[PDB]
Amino acid sequence: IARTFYDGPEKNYEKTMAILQIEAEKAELRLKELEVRRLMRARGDGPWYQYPTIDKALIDHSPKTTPDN
Amino acid sequence: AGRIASFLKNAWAKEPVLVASFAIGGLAIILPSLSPYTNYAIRINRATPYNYPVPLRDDGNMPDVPSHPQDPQGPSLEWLKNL
Ligand SMILES: CCCCCCCCCCCCCCCCC[C@@H](O)O[C@H](CO[C@H](O)CCCCCCCCCCCCCCC)COP(=O)(O)OCC[N+](C)(C)C
Ligand SMILES: CCCCCCCC/C=C\CCCCCCCC(=O)O[C@H](COC(=O)CCCCCCC/C=C/CCCCCCCC)COP(=O)(O)OCCN
Repeated sequence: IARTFYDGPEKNYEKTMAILQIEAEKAELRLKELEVRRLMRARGDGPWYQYPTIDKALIDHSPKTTPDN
Repeated sequence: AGRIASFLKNAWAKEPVLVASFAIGGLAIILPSLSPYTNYAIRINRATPYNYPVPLRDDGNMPDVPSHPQDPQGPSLEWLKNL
């Protein structure tokens, strides 16, 4: 029965080791992502949570018919 | 091109006001494209000095910029005097 239907215990051992490693990395990545999102929403200096401003190319730098401006 | 003549004759006999209005509207739509005087009107509009011409600082590399209003350089309005 063992020869025909099942395998050795080392197979399951190493499989669950790999599964545990994968899940641990995923958990760490999730926590790091939450922290990064919080920090970049608070500060706004990151790529995410960038809100549009007024483009400076719309300004007209020419004489305005009055000397002051 | 045969039935349209009869339609035009019937319209002129029955409702000349609409015929005249449509003719005037079409004429006003088409003609300004073919008129060579539109560019003259645009140039006349562009040649009207509403605001002050601000002088340019001389850096020594402006051959096409006059140093005085009576200098030969710069735009000329002689074409307007003959129009
Ligand atoms: C010796 C006589 C006295 C003792 C009798 C003992 C009775 C034991 C027989 C009863 C069998 C119990 C059913 C359990 C089936 C397990 C299914 C699965 O686990 O097996 C897979 C494969 O299946 C097996 O080949 C068996 C499949 C056969 C299904 C049994 C059905 C027989 C019922 C009879 C039906 C009769 C129909 C009549 C029609 C009219 C294994 O997957 P695999 O990853 O590949 O192999 C891993 C191991 N390796 C790598 C070393 C090779
Ligand atoms: C894309 C070009 C547009 C610019 C030109 C037009 C500018 C504005 C002029 C149009 C104003 C609105 C016109 C509204 C049209 C209404 C037509 C209509 O349905 O009235 C009919 C009557 O009108 C008609 O007969 C049908 C259409 C008649 C001809 C309409 C114009 C066809 C083209 C005429 C000019 C062709 C080009 C000029 C050639 C000049 C000759 C060399 C109903 O008659 P009632 O008075 O209500 O009742 C009568 C019974 N008691």
